[PDB]
Amino acid sequence: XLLVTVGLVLA
Amino acid sequence: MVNPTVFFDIAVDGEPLGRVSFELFADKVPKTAENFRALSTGEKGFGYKGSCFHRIIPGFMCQGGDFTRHNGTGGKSIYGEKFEDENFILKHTGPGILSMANAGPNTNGSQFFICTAKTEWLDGKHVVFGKVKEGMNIVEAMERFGSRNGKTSKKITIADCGQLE
Repeated sequence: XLLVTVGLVLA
Repeated sequence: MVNPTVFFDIAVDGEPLGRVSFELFADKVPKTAENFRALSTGEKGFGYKGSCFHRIIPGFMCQGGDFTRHNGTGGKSIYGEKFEDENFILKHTGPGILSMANAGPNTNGSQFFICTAKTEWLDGKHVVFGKVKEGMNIVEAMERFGSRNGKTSKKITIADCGQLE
């Protein structure tokens, strides 16, 4: 997808 | 009081591209703005200088700030490892917005992203704390090296950074 994470980047 | 202005000088595979300056909203999110300001001057002994933009997705954003693991999983704040979500008063309204990356509620470190489009789905989950003041053309040029999955085709680094005002 379109997320902005730190560690487990999701779709 | 005046909001601080910080700058990053961007390089592509060691070749200087240009300067992007940001205004930080210290009047609305003082704690989050201060963290970014101190990380840009390197005054605590660590910071953004020499780090890279590890994930760039055209039409979405450019993400950076991992000065520790240097791989997208690290970084830390000037307050320790992580800090709380200060407030969500500001929204991801359009290109140029500066916001914090995280791993859920109250997990702010040093990673941040520059929006290249309005991203309303992030509102209330990511703390917005500044905006590109000058050099949005450099951000657009950066976007050119990203991809749908985020991997960049050239190494984009923060060659230098500091505070202007």
